[PDB]
Amino acid sequence: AKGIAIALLVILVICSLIVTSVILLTPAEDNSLSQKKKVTVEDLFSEDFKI
Amino acid sequence: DADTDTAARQRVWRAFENPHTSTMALVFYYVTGFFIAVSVIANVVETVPCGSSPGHIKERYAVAFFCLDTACVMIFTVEYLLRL
Repeated sequence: AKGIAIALLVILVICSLIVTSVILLTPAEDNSLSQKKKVTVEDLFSEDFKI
Repeated sequence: DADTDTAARQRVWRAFENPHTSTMALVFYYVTGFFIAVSVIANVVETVPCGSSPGHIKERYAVAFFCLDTACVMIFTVEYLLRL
């Protein structure tokens, strides 16, 4: 009974770990690009903004 | 009074369809019930906006759930195949 419960614990931890590995490997991208840089006072006074 | 009486590779079938006979049959029974439960819970928590809706278009929408069903489905198949 309780040893059978230990068997449940073992099989469930095995399946949980393998599916956790699956969900760690599937998101190949797992990344995105956000918005660009806004304009501040330093940007106006940055050398790059010189004409 | 005389309906049924408890009486090989087919032998585990009696263990399989009477899971309260052997430890392996009982553990497989309980774990496949847990798999059914986790699959339906995966479906319902897929339907919730926090999981599979554009709650934050600015940024979550996990497509990992697309795996959770399939594996579970395959798992179920084997016991069905077992009964085959």
